[PDB]
Formats: sequence, structure tokens, C-alpha cells
Amino acid sequence: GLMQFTLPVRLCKEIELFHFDIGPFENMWPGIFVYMVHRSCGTSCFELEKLCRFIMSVKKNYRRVPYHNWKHAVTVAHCMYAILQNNHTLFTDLERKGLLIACLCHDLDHRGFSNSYLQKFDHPLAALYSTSTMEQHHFSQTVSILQLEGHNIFSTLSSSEYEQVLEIIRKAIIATDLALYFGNRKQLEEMYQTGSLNLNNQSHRDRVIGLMMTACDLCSVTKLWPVTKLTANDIYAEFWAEGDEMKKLGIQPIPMMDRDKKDEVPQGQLGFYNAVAIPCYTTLTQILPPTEPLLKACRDNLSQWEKVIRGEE
Ligand SMILES: Cc1ncc(C)n2nc(CCc3nc(-c4ccccc4)cn3C)nc12
Ligand SMILES: [Mg+2]
Ligand SMILES: [Zn+2]
Repeated sequence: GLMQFTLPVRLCKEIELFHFDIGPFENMWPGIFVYMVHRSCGTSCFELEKLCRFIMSVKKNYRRVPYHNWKHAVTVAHCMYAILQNNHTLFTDLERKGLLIACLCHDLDHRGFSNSYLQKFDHPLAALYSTSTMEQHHFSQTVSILQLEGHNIFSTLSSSEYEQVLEIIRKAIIATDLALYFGNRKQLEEMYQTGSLNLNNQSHRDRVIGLMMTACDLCSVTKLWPVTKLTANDIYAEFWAEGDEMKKLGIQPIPMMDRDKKDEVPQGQLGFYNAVAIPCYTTLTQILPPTEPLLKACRDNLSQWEKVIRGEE
């Protein structure tokens, strides 16, 4: 209880910034995560013995895939930690608790395949959940781990706060289905421009938390160029394995997943930055002004992809 966590000076300082990279030492990710809950939520939010066991069971149920892995989870939790510490007073005690957990759990047990591949392969998870297949699976795995003995980190919540927090985490995890993002931003855009957006409207909060989740999940585009460039290799390594599998089923994959068409990657990042990231972080900054650094950083990296095409790198 009087047992704090402290990081080295450079991390203690760098961790508060949006473009923080968590580093290549796995064994520090759990303490980074705990350090973030303690400063974000309080030293009193979670019983340390239980939280630690929950963190380690979460790590265990992430797989060894190039991109949708344990490192991805802690990255996306840290980005949410940045958003919550730059918007201190806009968020309830419960929201802070569940959003950091939602982010850590958001891709539990990912196999490195798209919802599409599960339906074209006819995977059992496509039989059980017809939309946001993996994301419904991810939430389900979160509840599993929350019901392992000694793992209920929410034990001290009322019956009703417990249901409130499991609902914040369910919508939050569903929201990371990027297919759902496009409508969610369109609505938020129109609600802010017409002046209807109201943060005491629970269905408005839900959309807003929805957009933070897409923001945190996409945060490789908001990092320093060498981190962005090296993460994109991991992103394409999964997509190309999926394309490989698509070809095995007897289906031409989309070019994004065709390793024959690597040459077009720079042009594909452009499309993606314009269609997805820039809109994401534009709409997010209008709603949440102190997240501007995410937009500025995303814009810099768009500019760095434009450079790659012009053969300037
Ligand atoms: C979900 C996600 N998070 C973060 C990042 C950075 N990314 N980057 C993509 C692929 C973008 C992309 N690459 C192509 C393409 C590539 C080669 C040939 C032809 C097309 C199309 N698109 C959309 N997805 C994500
Ligand atoms: Mg996901
Ligand atoms: Zn993710």
C-alpha cells in the first residue's frame, strides 16, 4: 500500500508523453503498466497481489504473433494512460479503472488473422459471433481471466459498479473493430459540428470512449518515425501471412495482404493515414483538445511516408 513503483528517470519523464515507446525489455512491461494504474487511478484502485496475477494471466493468453501481441497491448494501454492524464477531470473513477484494463485485454488470444479470414476459413468463432468476431472473443477471454481464482481485481466494487465497469470494458473492446470506427467518427463529427455532442449523455460518452480506443489502438502512427517504420513491418508480416492463407483457400487476397505487392506499401500507408488515422486524431482533438500531440505526430509520419515515395528514403 505504501509500496509505490518508480521507473528510472528517463522512463519516469518520457512515459507521460504520447509518443513514449515501452522498449524491448519484456520484464519491465508489467511494472510500467502498474505504474500507469497507480498514477492514473490511485494506489487504492486494485489489490497489488491480484492485479499482478491478472497482468501475468493476460500476458500468458497473448500469442507470439508479429503485431497483435503482448507488446501491442501494453503500447495501447500506455496511449490511453496519456489521454487520461491530459484530460484529468473529464473521467469517472470507474472509467479510468476499466479503460486501462480494456486496453491491456483488447486483443487477448489474437491469432494474427482478420475477421474476414475467420469467416472465409469457416472458423468456429465465426459460427458463435457473426460480427466483430475476434473482438467478441477478446472480451469473452477477459471475463474468463476475471473469473480465475485470485484474479478478480474488481472484487471491492458493488454488484452494480462491477456491471457498469464490465460494460465500459465490453463496448471499449468492441469499438477496436475498425469496421465500426468509420460510422462512429462520422456521427461524432456531425454531433460536434451541430453542437449536440453532450458528455452527460451516456450514449455520447460511449461514442467518445469508442474513438479514444481506435486512437490508442492506432498509436503506432503517433510515434517517432523509426518506431512507426519498424512497427509497420510487423503489421505487414501478419497481413501477408493472412494473404498466404487466403491463397491456400483458393482466394486472391486484397493487395494489402499480397506479399507480391510490398512495392505499393508506401502508397498504402498514404491511403490509410488520409482515410483513417488523420480523421481519427482530427475528430479526437476537436472533442478532447489536449490530445493534439497525437494529431501533430500522425501528420509528421504522413509526411515521412510521402518522403518514402519521392525516393527521399
Ligand atoms: C490496422 C492498422 N493499424 C496501423 C497501421 C499503420 N496500419 N497500416 C495498415 C495497412 C494500410 C494499407 N496498406 C495497403 C497496401 C499495401 C501494399 C499494397 C497495396 C495496399 C492498403 N492499406 C489500407 N493497417 C493498419
Ligand atoms: Mg483487435
Ligand atoms: Zn489492437
